[PDB]
Amino acid sequence: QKVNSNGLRFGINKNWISRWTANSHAQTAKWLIEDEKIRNLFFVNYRNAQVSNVEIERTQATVDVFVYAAQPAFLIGSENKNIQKITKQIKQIIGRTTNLDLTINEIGSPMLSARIIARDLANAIEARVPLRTAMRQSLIKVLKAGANGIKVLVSGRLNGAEIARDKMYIEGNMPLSTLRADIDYALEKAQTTYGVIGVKVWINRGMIYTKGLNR
Amino acid sequence: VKYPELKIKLESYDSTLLDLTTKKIVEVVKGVDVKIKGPLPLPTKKEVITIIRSPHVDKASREQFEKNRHKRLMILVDVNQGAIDSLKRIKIPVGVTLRFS
Amino acid sequence: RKNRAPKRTVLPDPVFNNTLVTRIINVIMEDGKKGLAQRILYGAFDLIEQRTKEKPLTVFERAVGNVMPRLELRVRRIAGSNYQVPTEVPQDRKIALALRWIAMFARKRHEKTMLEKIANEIIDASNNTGAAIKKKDDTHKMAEANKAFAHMRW
Amino acid sequence: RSAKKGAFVDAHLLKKVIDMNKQEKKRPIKTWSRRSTIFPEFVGNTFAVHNGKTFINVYVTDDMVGHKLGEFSPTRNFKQHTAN
Amino acid sequence: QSYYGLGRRKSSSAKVYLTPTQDKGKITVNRRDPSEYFPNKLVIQDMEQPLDLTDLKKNFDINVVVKGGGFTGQAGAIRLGIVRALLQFNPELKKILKSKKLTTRDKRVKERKKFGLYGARRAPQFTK
Amino acid sequence: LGIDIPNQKRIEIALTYIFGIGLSRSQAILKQANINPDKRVKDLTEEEFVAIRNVASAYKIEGDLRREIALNIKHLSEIGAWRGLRHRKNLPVRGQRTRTNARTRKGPRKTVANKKIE
Amino acid sequence: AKKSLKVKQTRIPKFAVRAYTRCQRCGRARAVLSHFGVCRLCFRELAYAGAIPGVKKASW
RNA sequence: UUGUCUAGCGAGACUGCUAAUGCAAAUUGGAGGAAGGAAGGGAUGACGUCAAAUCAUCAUGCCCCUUAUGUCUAGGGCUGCAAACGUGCUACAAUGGCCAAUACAAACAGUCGCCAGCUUGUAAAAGUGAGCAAAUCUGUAAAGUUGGUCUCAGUUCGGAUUGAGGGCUGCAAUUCGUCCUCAUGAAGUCGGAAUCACUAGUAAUCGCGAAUCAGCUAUGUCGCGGUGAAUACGUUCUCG
RNA sequence: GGUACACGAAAAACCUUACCUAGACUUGACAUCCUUGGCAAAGUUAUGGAAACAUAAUGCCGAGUGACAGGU
Repeated sequence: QKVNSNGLRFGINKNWISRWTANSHAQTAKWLIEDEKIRNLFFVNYRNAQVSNVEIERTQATVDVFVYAAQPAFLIGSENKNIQKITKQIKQIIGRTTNLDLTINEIGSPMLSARIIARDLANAIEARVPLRTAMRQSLIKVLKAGANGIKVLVSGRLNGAEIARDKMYIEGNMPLSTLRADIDYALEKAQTTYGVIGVKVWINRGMIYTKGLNR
Repeated sequence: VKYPELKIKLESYDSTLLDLTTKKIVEVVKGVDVKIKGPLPLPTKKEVITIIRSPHVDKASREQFEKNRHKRLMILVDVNQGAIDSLKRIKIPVGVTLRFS
Repeated sequence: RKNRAPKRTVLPDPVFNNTLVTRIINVIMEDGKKGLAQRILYGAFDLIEQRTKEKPLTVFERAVGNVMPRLELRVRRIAGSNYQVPTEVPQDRKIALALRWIAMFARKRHEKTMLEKIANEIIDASNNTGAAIKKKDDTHKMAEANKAFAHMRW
Repeated sequence: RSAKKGAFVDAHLLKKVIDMNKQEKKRPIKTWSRRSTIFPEFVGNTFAVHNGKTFINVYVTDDMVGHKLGEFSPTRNFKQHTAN
Repeated sequence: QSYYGLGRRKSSSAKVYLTPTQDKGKITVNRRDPSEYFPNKLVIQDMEQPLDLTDLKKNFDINVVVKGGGFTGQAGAIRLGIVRALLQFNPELKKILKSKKLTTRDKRVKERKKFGLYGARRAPQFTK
Repeated sequence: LGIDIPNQKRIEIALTYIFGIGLSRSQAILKQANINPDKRVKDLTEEEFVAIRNVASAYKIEGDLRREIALNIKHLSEIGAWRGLRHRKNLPVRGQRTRTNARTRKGPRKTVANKKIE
Repeated sequence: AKKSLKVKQTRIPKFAVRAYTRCQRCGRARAVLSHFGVCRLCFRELAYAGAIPGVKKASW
């Protein structure tokens, strides 16, 4: 079908999820096989964290895991129990050879990000929720909270029928023909008792032409 | 002094991110020391990763992701104490890796 | 339905000063090289003044002027017994067809080293002995043979 | 050939063939592989080699120094061509 | 006056120094003979074409250093360099050298070879 | 020993046809035996022809070459073995496919219709 | 046999002829990248998510 | 006989101003200019079409074994062969072939490697001896070209294939990595009904590196390139 | 046929691999929990074997028991 914006207009306009580099076939294998697990865990284990994006920051066996979240208290928490829990989890998933020093930072109106919307929609789908009402509420919450037009499509089973007829939403200006529009994208896989349902959301962060690279 | 003529190459995965570090080195090295070689671009020995789209038959259309291993050579010809003090504490962005002698 | 497109003609061969020369060099193209067909054409001219003596420039321009065709035939069919209808073409395709004819009748032959065979081929095509002039005569004579079907043009 | 450790045997197929060649010619041994480099010290005996199937006993010969055991074990069969 | 140009035809890179001095205009491409650098074919005069339009081998001494291209590739490199130095002499002759298609780079270079395109543009086929 | 063939090309090239002496060992002879190239020359000297047929035998005798080849073919085909088995059927033995290939030993093509299904 | 693939990657008793590299998440050493230790489409979706250094659609 | 260079940006190219047409928009010409008007390539692939491909990323709904379809080492096939599509290479040759040398990169890879230069060699290579985590040090860049020959031959095309013996890596190289000293000169001397890709670096074509790989009968392909045209009237056949 | 083929495959000595025959393996080869510690066993060189598989042998590190892990 259509291309995904988070790979189309990426690398020139949007900041990387993982900022690291190295020479060829020396040590990039471990880093690339390691960053994905942490990225997936930050959305699966900490569902309530509401991470707009995790900034993986690796340079010669040291990682500075940054998080952009609406409230630090999701991962910082009261009495610093959330911070120690997340630090120990990421340390056990990263080993003792790499420091963590993770930080959580506020991001301006995180609803203009796609990862949280995709993850929450997947959790709703795999929780056996009415798809119509859940999609309506997600669209309302993502349009009302200060974000521009949205482009949501849920493919797979529609909880009873319409398997090959994916429910695709189109709101506001969503030009994939544009190459600088800050159309953030994220795909997620809901593991429900009907298999896996794929949710993809394009969210407009405001046109990114001549806007730089920082997310 | 303090390891003179320290050949510090810089390589990154982003285009502007590495030239930014090179310019930061060339500007921070001045004001405390003069006549230092600045931006010295290299062939930037990158690699191209060709990946197919479908999990099944496709080879006439397999797009490439470009882990562009850029490369800028930074050579200090005047290695006064302030120049290399700034050099060792350039504090490049984390996406930048320095090969220093 | 695409229409008239901006076809481009590259700079002439700057060792003989003729665009037809470079077109011939780039139509008999083997292995992709022009340093190849340039040597081919130079040796062909050398053997031309060796056997069947004639000035390369005059003979080349005469061949270019003469071997060009007159019209083209478009295939037309309705129910059965398909036929041809005359049509006019710009001279660019005429000299292109001359290029293709020379390449096809030169690159393939026995009768050893290619130098003398291509020299003989171009000389025969030049002096109106049938190697490409026969096609020009036929396409004129073809229109008056199937004129009963040529008239049926829409 | 291999030309770099190209005359190596796993030292466990080698033991049985060394013993059996020197008894008189004893054929059956439970040394099944394709890695036994042929040397003139293995003459007269057969190996229960692995053709991708059960241990088939094939008569090994020793003429080359780089050719190997599986040279004597069949691994592919004829076409047995059919008209349709 | 010495003119400095840019020769990058066929993904090349060249320095030229056009000096209209008493020198005839010897083409010193990488400091070796053109007989081995180039064939004696159209290329041996394709290299001199910029001189051919500037009083061939009687003016504009061509001190040219190059890297990039083959035999006609290097000739094209020096050609673009010489014509661009001529343009640098006076920023008004770009129009008249545009017609010859030597300067005003027509981008004639083996473009980015695509995935699935074997001749760098040829698709396998419309497979039956 | 060997078959004497006249030359229209150089001597090495005339040797390329005969069995046991090919394009490369005759090249070695030509670079080592100081053989005059044949510029439209039928032959420099006849007496050397058969002599050349022996000099390449310094590397490996052509008769010995063919004798060893045939002896290995028969030995490794008669006994239980693989290389001789694939050689006797006239198919490639050094790992060349036969699905749409290996027909360099099967002849150009022997078209026979195969099984068709609905 | 995804477990078999990874275990055959890891365990080597005394024969290092069984050497190769593969993805530690989904195996499939066919079309793997020893540069990145990962298969093809998983790499592609990871880069689409933006978690891979250098992400663009055939920019050359 | 260095500010090309490599990589970033700015000016710029954006109908900018003029004339013209077009009720509009929009288009053509002319200046500066890299291009005069989406500037050549790539990406950008909309509802849905084939209920196309995939349970083979993975997740798995369902259907399937569990002290056993899990795991496993070892070995073998995945290069079988009468056969038929398709990709290229490579040739059907003298534009070339073999022999020796030569110029060039865009670049990319390389510290069981790349190896300069050098010794042996008809070599996969046997090694001496700098340098390089990589514009240095290297990977023949070659085709092109230079000099001899070949006189259009089943050919000095084409290296396909196979055996006597070795070489790179890897416990093991026969099968299934491989190539070479030596052998071979297959088929194919221009390709049927029927067609596709391909419009300025396009096809065609020749190279350097590499993806998996311990290593590779990838000649390929993937990236970068080197040589390098023509046509495109027009929808008449034609197809979406 | 489009919607597959120098394809998914960007490598076929075994691995890569999915089958093949040859060997053990029974919470099992790996793995969550139960269970037991400071000396604990993946892999080691001989060694039947081709190697698991028992070994003599070593790493703040691990074995068995039923629930379970695994599935190109």
